[PDB]
Amino acid sequence: APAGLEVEPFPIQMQVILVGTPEAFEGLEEDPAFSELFRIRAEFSPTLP
Amino acid sequence: VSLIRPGAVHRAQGGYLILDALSLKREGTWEAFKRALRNGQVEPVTEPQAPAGLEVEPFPIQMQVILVGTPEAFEGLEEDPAFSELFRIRAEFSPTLPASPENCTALGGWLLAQGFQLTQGGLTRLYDEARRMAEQRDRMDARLVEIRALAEEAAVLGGGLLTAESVEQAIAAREHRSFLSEEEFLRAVQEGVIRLRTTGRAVGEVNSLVVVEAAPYWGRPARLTARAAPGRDHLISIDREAGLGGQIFHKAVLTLAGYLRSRYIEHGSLPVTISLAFEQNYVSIEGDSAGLAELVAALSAIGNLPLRQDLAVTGAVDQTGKVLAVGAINAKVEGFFRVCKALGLSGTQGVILPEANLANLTLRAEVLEAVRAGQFHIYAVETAEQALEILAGARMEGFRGLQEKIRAGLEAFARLEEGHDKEDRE
Amino acid sequence: GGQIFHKAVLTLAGYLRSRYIEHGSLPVTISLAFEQNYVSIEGDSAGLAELVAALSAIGNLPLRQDLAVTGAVDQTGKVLAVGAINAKVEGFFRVCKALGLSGTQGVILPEANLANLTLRAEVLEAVRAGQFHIYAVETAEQALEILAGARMEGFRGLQEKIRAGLEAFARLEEGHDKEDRE
Amino acid sequence: MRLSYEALEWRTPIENSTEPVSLPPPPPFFGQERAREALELAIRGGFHAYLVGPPSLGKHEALLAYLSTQSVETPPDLLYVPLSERKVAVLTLPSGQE
Amino acid sequence: MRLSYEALEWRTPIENSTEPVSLPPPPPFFGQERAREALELAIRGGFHA
Ligand SMILES: *[B]([O])([O])[C]([C][C]([C])[C])[N]C(=O)[C]([C]C1=[C][C]=[C][C]=[C]1)[N]C(=O)C1=[C]N=[C][C]=N1
Ligand SMILES: *[B]([O])([O])[C]([C][C]([C])[C])[N]C(=O)[C]([C]C1=[C][C]=[C][C]=[C]1)[N]C(=O)C1=[C]N=[C][C]=N1
Repeated sequence: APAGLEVEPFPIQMQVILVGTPEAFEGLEEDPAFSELFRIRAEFSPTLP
Repeated sequence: VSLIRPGAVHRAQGGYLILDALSLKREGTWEAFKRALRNGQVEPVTEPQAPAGLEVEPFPIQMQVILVGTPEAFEGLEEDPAFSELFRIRAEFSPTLPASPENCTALGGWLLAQGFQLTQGGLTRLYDEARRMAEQRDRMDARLVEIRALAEEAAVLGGGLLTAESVEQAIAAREHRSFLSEEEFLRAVQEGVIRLRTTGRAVGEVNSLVVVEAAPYWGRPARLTARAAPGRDHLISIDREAGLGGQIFHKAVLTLAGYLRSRYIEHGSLPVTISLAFEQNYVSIEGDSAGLAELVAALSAIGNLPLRQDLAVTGAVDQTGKVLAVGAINAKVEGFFRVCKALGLSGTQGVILPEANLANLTLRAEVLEAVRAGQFHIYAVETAEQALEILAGARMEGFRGLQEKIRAGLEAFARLEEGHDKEDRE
Repeated sequence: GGQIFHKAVLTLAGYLRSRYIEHGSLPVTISLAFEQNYVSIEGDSAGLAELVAALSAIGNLPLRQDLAVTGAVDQTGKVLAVGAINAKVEGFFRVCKALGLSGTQGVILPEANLANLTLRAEVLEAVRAGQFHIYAVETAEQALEILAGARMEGFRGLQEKIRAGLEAFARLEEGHDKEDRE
Repeated sequence: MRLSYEALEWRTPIENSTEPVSLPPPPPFFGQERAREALELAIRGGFHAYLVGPPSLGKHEALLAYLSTQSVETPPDLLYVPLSERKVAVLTLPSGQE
Repeated sequence: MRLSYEALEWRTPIENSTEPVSLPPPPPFFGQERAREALELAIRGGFHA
């Protein structure tokens, strides 16, 4: 790109909801910023009664 | 000259430039940054396709850069002598602040500054939770954003007011949101898949306490079995021989092996071989927190001493027979209480923990209520002698003593090897 | 053999060491091999099978080959739960049916796995007809009693024969020593 | 020996769970007087400092607030001057002269 | 001891293999009340889950 628009930082109003397997997150839980950004852990039980 | 865009360094002139150690050692701009610092070489970067580039004359740097990062973020950057010569001032944040009423008042003022609404009870509960995070009764956790996140959770659970009940609700919800693993473990224990005994007395079996990894650490008992057989001294760690035990686990095993070797001397080398295994382990073991449990289990196996299965035993031990402090004692005690409650509290189940961890015992409300009601006990010891006295329900010194029984068991094992040698020679 | 397989082997070795004490160290050496294996082994599912096979070898106990044995064991001699019990039972039933059901073939599985026994229709029909059995045990003592078809305790029991076999092995070793010294 | 409940009760007693507290904002780096002193020395001496602490502790927010509390002489208006069609240098001038 | 067939029969008995069932749709995250509660908390509080 010969030039680029200087986009001003924008406040985030969305609520991101990550989805993944426990293995897909244990490789992402090692980042403290992940644990500080994503506080709510919604675990699906593998087996229902 | 009209197409150069100022960077962070250019607008940091006369002031301060805050940077993160991760964003430097990760994006590879650390070398360029330290050359811009030492030599004043700030070069507006250009794409390689550029047909030409302005020759930017080196600029003396007037800003004061203040790197921010974790100790791990800087130990990977301290190896450069240019860093140690450029950044002389080290501003270390203590992980834990002292637990003082002034500190609690400061925390409350900080929370009120954020926009929260604290009641006195809510502030008290938040301060107690901060003390619990630090795992110290006299220190409170300094991670203010963790407390702020808990405050936000309690605020949305209490409508906007941080009541003590609201904070307790937030704590319980946070515990329950990560309770699936412990719930499954409890179900497995109830079904008999993971056989644990929270009642009765079994020889050589001890409910060791184990803390799992992953999101908030849950303690859970792990049955430990020690079996004593005649043979030349070989205290076998089955979890280490199989390769599951870590370095510190092997260190603990060797430490208690040396204690056993040097404690019983009225024969030659230790005339028994002891096999130590975590039943239903199937996972790598790391750390030295089951040293006391291993030692008491081995002693019971040697002396044929039935150990009260209702008491879980934690704590490291040195090779002179003294219980050593361990980490995450709250998780261990609460996990054993959880398992005991799931099986139904017998009114005598308890946890044997090092005397040195009393300052770390910040137990939850339910565990404390159980202790007050007498439905759950917490024993504190400093030597393994006391721990085995509690488990076996007897005294080492004195006739029909635990020490006498262990000596008799070692004597019997030695005489059995002796009879085998007698048959070999005759 | 993997890490957990070695853990199981060591566990049952310790159980054998501590179970039989009327000599010095265990006077026998036991060789355990999966025949036609040729593949890496992982897991602790055959601890009970290994233990009963070792006990039979020690005591010269003929084990009923019609019964397949699964289940882990701890070093106090108690059968522990195992995974994929349905697959194990159905596979043994498949092999028995391929060779023709004898009316006595069965599977010895941990008592702790009863909540996991969700067998297929054909296996359940075979059990109902008596053409296939499912034994549940919690200690290896029961599994050996079932396999050898005798009662552990008692006169002419399995325990007496295992003790006699260990005594014979120690007798032969000390006879070798007697020759060495004279 | 068995620990009594009082020997185990660690929670600070609650006077009342009502009457919203009114407390003044604490000073930046409260309870972190070591880091505050180090950073004060860095600001006074014009050195380069680095903030070390366990992750998620508020180092960035506390440091930004404290630096906002600080004050300094008005920074000169720096700018780029073309020494030639090829050569440019950063020229610093007193504020307003730009 | 040998397990009887009744002690091994796990299948739920069938009332009839006909008469197509008519059942109302279950609530989302049925049997996953933990995840439902966590996600409700995230929606109410505007967090990232
Ligand atoms: B311990 O707390 O020292 C314990 C020792 C072991 C011999 C029973 N280990 C653990 O709890 C560790 C985590 C740990 C936390 C704090 C300090 C040191 C170690 N975890 C495990 O051993 C484990 C085992 N199985 C599954 C999960 N975690
Ligand atoms: B087991 O069920 O613990 C068993 C142990 C082995 C000594 C008979 N392991 C296995 O059967 C494993 C798969 C497995 C499933 C569930 C839990 C643990 C392990 N497979 C093998 O050992 C194997 C060997 N040869 C070929 C194929 N698979």
